[PDB]
Amino acid sequence: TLNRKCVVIHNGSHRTVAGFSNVELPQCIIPSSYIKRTEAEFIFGTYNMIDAAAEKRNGDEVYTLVDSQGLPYNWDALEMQWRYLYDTQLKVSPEELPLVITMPATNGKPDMAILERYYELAFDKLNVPVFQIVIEPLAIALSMGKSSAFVIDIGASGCNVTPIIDGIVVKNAVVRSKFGGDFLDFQVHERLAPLIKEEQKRSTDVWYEASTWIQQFKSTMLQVSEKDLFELERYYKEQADIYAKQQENNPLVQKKNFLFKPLNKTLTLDLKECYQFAEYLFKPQLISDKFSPEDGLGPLMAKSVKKAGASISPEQVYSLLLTNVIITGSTSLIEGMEQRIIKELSIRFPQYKLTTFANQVMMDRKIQGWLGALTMANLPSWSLGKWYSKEDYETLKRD
Amino acid sequence: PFRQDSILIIYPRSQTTLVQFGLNEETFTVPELEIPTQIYRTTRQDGSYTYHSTNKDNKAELIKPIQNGEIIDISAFTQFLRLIFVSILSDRANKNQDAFEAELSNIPLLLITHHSWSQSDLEIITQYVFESLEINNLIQLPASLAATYSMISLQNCCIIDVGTHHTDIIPIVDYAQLDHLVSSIPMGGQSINDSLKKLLPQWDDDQIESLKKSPIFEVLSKNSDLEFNTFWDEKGNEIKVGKQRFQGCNNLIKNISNRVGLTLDNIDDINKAKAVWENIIIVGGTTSISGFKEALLGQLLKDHLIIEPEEEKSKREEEAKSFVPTIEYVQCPTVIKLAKYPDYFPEWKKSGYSEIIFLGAQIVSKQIFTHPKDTFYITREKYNMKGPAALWDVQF
Amino acid sequence: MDPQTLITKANKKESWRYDWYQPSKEKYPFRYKTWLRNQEDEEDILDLKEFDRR
Amino acid sequence: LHLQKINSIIDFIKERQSEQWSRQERCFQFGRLGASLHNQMEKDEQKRLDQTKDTRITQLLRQYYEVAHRIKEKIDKQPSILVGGTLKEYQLRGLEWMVSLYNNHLNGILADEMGLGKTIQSISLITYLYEVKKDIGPFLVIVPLSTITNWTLEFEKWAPSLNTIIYKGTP
Repeated sequence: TLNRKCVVIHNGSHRTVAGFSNVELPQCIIPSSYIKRTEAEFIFGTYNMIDAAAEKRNGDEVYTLVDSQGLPYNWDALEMQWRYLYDTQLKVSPEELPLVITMPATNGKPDMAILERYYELAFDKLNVPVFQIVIEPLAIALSMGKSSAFVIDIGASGCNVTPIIDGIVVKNAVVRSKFGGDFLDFQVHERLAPLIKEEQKRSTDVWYEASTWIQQFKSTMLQVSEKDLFELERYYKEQADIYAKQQENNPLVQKKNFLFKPLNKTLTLDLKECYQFAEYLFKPQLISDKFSPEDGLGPLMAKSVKKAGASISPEQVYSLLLTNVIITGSTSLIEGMEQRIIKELSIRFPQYKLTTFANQVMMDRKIQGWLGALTMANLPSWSLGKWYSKEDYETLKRD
Repeated sequence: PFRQDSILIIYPRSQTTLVQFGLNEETFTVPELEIPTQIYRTTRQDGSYTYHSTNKDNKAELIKPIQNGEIIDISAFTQFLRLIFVSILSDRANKNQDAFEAELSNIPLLLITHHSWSQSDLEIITQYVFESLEINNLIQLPASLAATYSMISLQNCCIIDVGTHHTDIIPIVDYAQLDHLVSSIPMGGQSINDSLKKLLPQWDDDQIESLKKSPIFEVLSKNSDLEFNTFWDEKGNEIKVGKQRFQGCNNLIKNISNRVGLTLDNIDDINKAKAVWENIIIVGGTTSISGFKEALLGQLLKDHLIIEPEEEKSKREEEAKSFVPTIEYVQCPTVIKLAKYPDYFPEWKKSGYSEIIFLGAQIVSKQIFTHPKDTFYITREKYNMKGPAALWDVQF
Repeated sequence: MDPQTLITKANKKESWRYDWYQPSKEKYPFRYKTWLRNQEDEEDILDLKEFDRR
Repeated sequence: LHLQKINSIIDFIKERQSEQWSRQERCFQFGRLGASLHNQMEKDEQKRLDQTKDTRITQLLRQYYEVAHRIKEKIDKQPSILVGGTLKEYQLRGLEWMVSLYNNHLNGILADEMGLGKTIQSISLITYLYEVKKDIGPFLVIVPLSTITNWTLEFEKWAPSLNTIIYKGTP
C-alpha cells in the first residue's frame, strides 16, 4: 500500500465525522452545527454544546453548516469547524496530510460552485496539500464491494435515493426525499407535547431536546410496521372480531414505556402509536393535505429506478439495481425499516427479485458515509481518485 | 525472548511517573519507583537545548512535559524517558556487571499512554524508542485498556479516571476504546480542596490538604456518629473539625455523573450499553478517599437509573388496594454497577487499587512478552519496514 | 558510565525522518508529509532509591 | 483501463473489510484469553494441650469466651417477620449465640435435647439477618425427607415474607 496517511472528514447535514485513514473508527463525531454565544464566539463539539445548551443562556443560538442538499452553505463557519477539528481532535497542521472529504450525489448543477468554495477553503485558507472529494452514495457502495447499486440513504435531512451503475452515478435519477430523521424529531415532539407540558431564535432548546430525550425516544420507541399500517389495522381488527365472536389478541395494543427524565415521568404508547411516526416517511399525505403520496419513500424509490431505466434495456437496469439494493443511514436503523423499504420496493417491481445489503452493525451505518470515504483513502493507487492540487485551482482561476 | 527480569513498564502522568523493571513471577508487586515528571532544560547560546536531572548551576529551566495528562512538550518528554531509561541501565549495570549479556541484553518496553496524545506524538515517541534509546520492542498500551485488563478483562466497561485537575471518561466496547465518546472534564481532586476552602475560610492550603488525606475524611451515602473529630497536621499540629469532613466531594461527583450519562447515552448498540453501565471502573488518587467510589455510584443511580418514578408507583399500589407488576421500560440502564475488582493480587489489595491501571500493564506485558506471537508490539523488523507508522499495524 | 555508551551497549538498523514527499505516476504536482526512510547518508543520571518508596 | 479500475477498487474494498474483521477478532481473542489468564492467577493465589490452648486463640483471631465471642449482642425482641407465636429464653439465647458466631465469622453445631424449636431458631436467625442486612439471599437449606412439608408449613405460617423453593414429586 501507499506511504501516506489521510485526514478523512465527512460533513453530514446533522453529524460531522473526522479521523485518520489509518484506524478503523473516527476520532470524533460532532454536530454539524454550533452555538454562537455572545464580542462573538463559536462553540463546537457534542459535550461542549450540550453543556452550553443546558446553561440556557440568552444570546446563545444554534446555527447549521449543511443545508438539506447535504451541502455546506456557511463557509466562514465551516472553516472554524475544520480548524476546531484539526486543532483539538486530530491535532495536526492541516498543511501536512492529504485530505479526503464527501459530497452528496447531485443532478450536476451545484457541483462547480461547490468545488470552488472547497478550493478556497482547502487552499487559500487552510493550506491543505491536496484533497479528494468522494461522492457519498458511491463510496458507501464501493466500501461494500459493489460497483453498481441502488443506494437508499435515510438520514436526517430525508431519504436520498441514488442509482449507481458500473461505478458511475446516474445524476438524473438521483432523488432526495424531504422526510427523515429531523422530521421524526419534529413529530415525536409535537405528539408527545401535551404529556411533557410543552404544548430559529429558540434554536438552543429545540436542539438540546433533539440531542437528548428525543434521540433516545427514537432509538427505543419507534418501529416501522412491515406493511401499510392502515391495512395492518383493518386486518388486525377483522381478525380480532373473530377471536372475540368465535368463543362467545390484536398486536397493536401492546404498550411501550419510556421514562421521561426532565419530569421523572412515564410515557406510555401503544404499539400502533409507535408505528405511526415512521409511517409518515412512507405516506406523508397523512400529516398534511399538501403532500402527495408520491413524496413518500415508496413511490420515490420507484420513480428513481424508472428514471434510471431512461439511462443513457429498462427491464435490465431495473434488474441490476434491484439485485444490489443498499440500505444505509442512521434512521435506517429503526426497527422494521429494512423490511418495509423492501416490501415497498418489491410491490412496485413484482417481476424482479430484490436482494438488499446493509451493514448490520449499529455504529457503522450511522457513520457509513465516513467509513466509505475511509476505504477510498486506503485505495492502493493515487490514480484511483481525482486529487485536486493547488495547481487545479490556479488553472481554474484563469479567465 | 523474553527475559522477565527485562520487562520495563513506564506509566507517565502529570505529576509523577510510575516505573518498574522486571516482573516478580510469583505475584505482581505495586510499582516501587515513583519519579516526578519533570526535566531541566538549559539553553545554550546558539539556540540549542540541553537536558539535566538538576538545575545545573541554576542555569536550566524547569520543564513539566505532561500537563492535565496531555504532552505539552514532546522533546522534554522524550528526554525524560531517556533519563529514566538510562538511570535503570546504570543502576543494573553496577549491581551485576554481567548485566549487558543478561538483564540488559533485550529490554522490551511497555509505555502506558493517555487518550489525549496525538498520533504525531505517538509516532515521535516510537521513533525515539527505536532510534535514540535503541530499544527493539515496544507496546504502547492505552491507559483505559490497562484498566480493563486488570479488572479481570472486561469486554465492555467505562473508565472514570479522576486526576488532580481533570477527570477522563472513557467507554470501552468490545475491548476497544471508543474515541469519539471519550472526554475529560476540567475538574478533579483539587475541586475538593476548593470546595473545602469555601467551607473553612480560616484554614490554609496545607490544613485543607491534610484533612482530605486523613482517616476522618469520608463521603457518606464510628466516625459518621461524631459531631466533631480530630486529625493531625503535616507538622504534627492537632486539628478538630465538624461536619465539613463529610463535605467537598459533591460538586465533583455530580459533574462526573452528568458527563457519564451523556457519554453512555451515545453508545448506539443498546446491548453493548447495558454491559458498559454494569462495569463502571473508577481509578485515580482521589478515589482512595473513603466512601468516594460508592458515593459516585450512588449518584449515577440517582441520576440515570431507569426505574419507575416513586409517586407513580405509590398510586399503582393504592389502586391495587381494592400485588403490583413491575413496569418495564425500553431504555437502559436498568442496572448500574461498579465492576468487580480481582481479590487475588495480595500486594495490590494491601495498597488499594487507585493505581490499578499499572496492574493492567503488568498483566498485558507478561502475556505479550512471554509468548512468541509479536502481533501486539512493534519489533525492529517492523520498524525497519514501516518506521513509526509500524505503530498502527499493532494497535489493539 | 557515559549514558550514551550505556544505551549503545544494551539491547544487542535504519532511521526515518518526517518530511515532504512527492509521489509519482512523472511526479504528481503535490506534496505531503510522511515518514520516509533515510539513505545511507541521511547528559546525566538520576539515583533511584530517592524515588524508591519507603 | 476502466474495467481494471473497478476490478481493483473492488479488490481493495474487499481486502479492507476482511482486515477490519481480522483486527476485531484478534482483539476479542486477546481479551477472552486474559480472562483465562486471570482465572489461573486466581487459582494459583488460592493454592498459595497448652500449645493447643494458645493456637486456639491465635486461630480464632485469624478466623477463651471473650476471644471467640468478641462481638457480643443481646436480643430480647422477636424479629418483626415472625408471627403467630412467642419466643422462649432458650431460643433467644441460642439465636444470640448464633448471631455472635456469625458476626465473628464462626460456625457451630447445635445439640439441643429434643423439640426445642430448631426450625423456629433457624427461621428466626435467617429472618433477623435478612431484615438487618437487606440480604434476603440466596440461602440454601438441607432438610431430610418426611420433614419437608412440616418445614414448608412452618415457613408459610411464621414467616410469609420469606419464600422457599422445594423440589419434590415427579422429575
